[PDB]
Amino acid sequence: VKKLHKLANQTIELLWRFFEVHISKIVFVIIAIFIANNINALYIPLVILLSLAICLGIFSLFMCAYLFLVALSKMIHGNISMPEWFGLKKEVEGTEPIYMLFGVIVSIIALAFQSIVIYRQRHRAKVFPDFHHSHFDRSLKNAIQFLIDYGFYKFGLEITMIAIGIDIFNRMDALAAIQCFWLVLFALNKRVFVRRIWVFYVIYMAILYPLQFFSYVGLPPDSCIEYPWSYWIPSYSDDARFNLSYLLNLSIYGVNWPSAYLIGDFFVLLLASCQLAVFRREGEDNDSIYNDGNFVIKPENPQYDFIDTKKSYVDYFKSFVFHYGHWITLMSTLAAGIAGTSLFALGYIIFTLTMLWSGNNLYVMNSTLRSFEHTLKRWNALLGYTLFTITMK
Amino acid sequence: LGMIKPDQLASLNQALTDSYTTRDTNSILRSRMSVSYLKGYTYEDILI
Amino acid sequence: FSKACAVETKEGNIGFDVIALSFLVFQIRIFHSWYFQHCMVEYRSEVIL
Repeated sequence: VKKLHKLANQTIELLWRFFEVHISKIVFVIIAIFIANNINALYIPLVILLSLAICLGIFSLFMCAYLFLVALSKMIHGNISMPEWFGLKKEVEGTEPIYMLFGVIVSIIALAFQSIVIYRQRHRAKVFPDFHHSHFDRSLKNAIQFLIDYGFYKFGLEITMIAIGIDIFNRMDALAAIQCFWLVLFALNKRVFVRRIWVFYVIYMAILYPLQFFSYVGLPPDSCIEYPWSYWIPSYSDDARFNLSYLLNLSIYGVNWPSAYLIGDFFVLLLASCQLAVFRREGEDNDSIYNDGNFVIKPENPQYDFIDTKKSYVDYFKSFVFHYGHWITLMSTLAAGIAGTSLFALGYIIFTLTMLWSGNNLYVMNSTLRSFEHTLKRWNALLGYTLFTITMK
Repeated sequence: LGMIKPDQLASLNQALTDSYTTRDTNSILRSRMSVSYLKGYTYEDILI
Repeated sequence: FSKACAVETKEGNIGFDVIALSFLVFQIRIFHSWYFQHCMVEYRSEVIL
């Protein structure tokens, strides 16, 4: 009984510590899902103000009142009229005003959840205040704490790149083309270049998001005007024009934009915001050890050996990930090459065979003649070829 | 009343095997099933 | 014309290439990280010498 009560108290304390830093993200995700459910015209101010808030307690009450206004509003060439295009569809009288609206009133409580913690705190940014990464391999619990606390400070650039890649995968348009061009620019440079260019990239995409949503919502139906982009094509059928409009992501009458694009760009927004938040507190951990300019082994390292003293299982995990990781990545790239059917597949095949043919003799730092520098040059060539393949596709 | 001539059976087989579109996946299965069912009977087991 | 050239069904996807890119970017990031100098020390003089 007492042990169960203590466990319950520990669980509620840890979930409260999770909430006091994750309620903002949770409510943002919920609002994004809700606005993906309803993509009508009147959602412009709210997406604009959420984008401004992500870009930057004065902003905490901006959306609190507007959702009440939405709740106030929800209680209130052709083939459609003004109220339906606005987002106010006159439902069947006598059925219900709250027929399918069971989250907006909950969203008000969600804003209260974000507000009660703010009010009671001012009347540190870590769930675990006794964290220590010096000997994270001495306990599996400490390894979990490392994964949950510095798991993003360690690899935030990588997870942002993964988010961009999945956005390209689920995007497949000219926006995907500019995204992969940005990916090519980012992946072929050192840390200083992204240090300088990330602010420009994030402001460009933050400005682009509202314009994307304006393109999504479109134009009023009874505007007595036709989109110019509907008559560029001189001598091809209307389906070709529709395909051209869809690929360039321009508004068209009677469009049914799926929510996958909005989900992807919302996750891009959140990943960029987290990356910038950790980017302000920059240090020396996320810096390459090759800045000195030589390939010789560093005489003294700030970490102990892991190949020996195999104790517990996290040491085994490090050994597996650091000793045979290249085998796993070569397996993945060979599977990707064999999956496709093109000359790019042949390039993947030949590059992976010539990479695997140099097993261990080429992994030697003996001065010159294809040393560690040449190995990294070959790996950078692999990056270049992969980005060329994706951008060409 | 008589057995189907091989020319008519061949023409019917060609018409059945060329009846699909290159967009929808389910039409492939329908055409395959129709061709497989037709191939179960030779020109001697079909009459007109 | 689509019948003549006859693409298989739709296969021009951008899939497994993405996860391959993920794995290789992770590997190249590890190549510029810690514990890897110790890894190559284990490779050198315990496999050949």
